Amino acid sequence: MVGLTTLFWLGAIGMLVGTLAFAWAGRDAGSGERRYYVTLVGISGIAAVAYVVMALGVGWVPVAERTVFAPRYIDWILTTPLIVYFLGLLAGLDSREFGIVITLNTVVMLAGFAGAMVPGIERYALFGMGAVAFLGLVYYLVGPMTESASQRSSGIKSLYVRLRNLTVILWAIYPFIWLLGPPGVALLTPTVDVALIVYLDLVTKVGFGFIALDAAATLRA
Amino acid sequence: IATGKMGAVFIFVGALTVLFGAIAYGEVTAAAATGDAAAVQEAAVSAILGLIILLGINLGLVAATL
Ligand SMILES: *C/C=C(C)/C=C/C=C(C)/C=C/C1=C(C)CCCC1(C)C
Repeated sequence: MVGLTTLFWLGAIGMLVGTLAFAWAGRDAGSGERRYYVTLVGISGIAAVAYVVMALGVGWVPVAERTVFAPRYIDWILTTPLIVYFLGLLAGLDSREFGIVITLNTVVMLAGFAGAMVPGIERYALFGMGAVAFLGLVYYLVGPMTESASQRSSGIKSLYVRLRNLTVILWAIYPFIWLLGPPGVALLTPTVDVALIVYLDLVTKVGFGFIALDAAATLRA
Repeated sequence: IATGKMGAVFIFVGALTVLFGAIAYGEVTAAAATGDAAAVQEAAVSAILGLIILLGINLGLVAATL
């Protein structure tokens, strides 16, 4: 009475509802305002695609005693750079340090995927790398990008601190799911792990975009 | 417009907390049906860790939204 099928299906339909909402909110386009909405729809659409392909049965990989949901790692590697792109859009980021942002993000994500695919205690060193790299990204989110967003309008600064807060808080939970779950000390049953990551993805993407929509509407009604 | 605290975020975290509680209690009953106590024990520690993680998620959400 849980169904690992049904958690993936619920995540998929939630991401699709978010996709539809973010796309319909992009009807009245703008100068650059359109690209925020296309970023939101791309994020939630790739998320929905990954969740639908996982809901069938693909990607359930046997890596020594455990199951590796590789399609959700594909999802992460493809959709987290879109989120940091949105945050750079808000804060008014450069281009090279923007590349530093996205490269560090991809370092974390690649380390996580590889570590999920390694069967020995070797993988933890891999995980360690991501941790290190993560602590870089966080700083860039709270230091350089925040200082960049400081030289901006009131509403955009408020929206940036809201989104960067949610990101910095909830992204730091994924490593504990990786460690306390199948990829490490399998203390969380696959159902609990899957449900936790589904909820995390659902909020950190769709609720992220909902907050962004609301902020934009309020600031320039 | 919702409640001062947005009559959506608290009701939302509450409904999804009780949904996760249903998930965990279902796992607990399923593992107990086997009669093996070491199966429930596992399901219970995983439910406890997951509810602590859910505490973290809900608190992050309420800290960012307010
Ligand atoms: C919608 C997808 C999201 C929000 C993905 C976020 C993922 C992370 C923040 C993952 C972090 C990890 C590390 C810090 C180290 C390696 C293990 C990971 C991939 C779980």
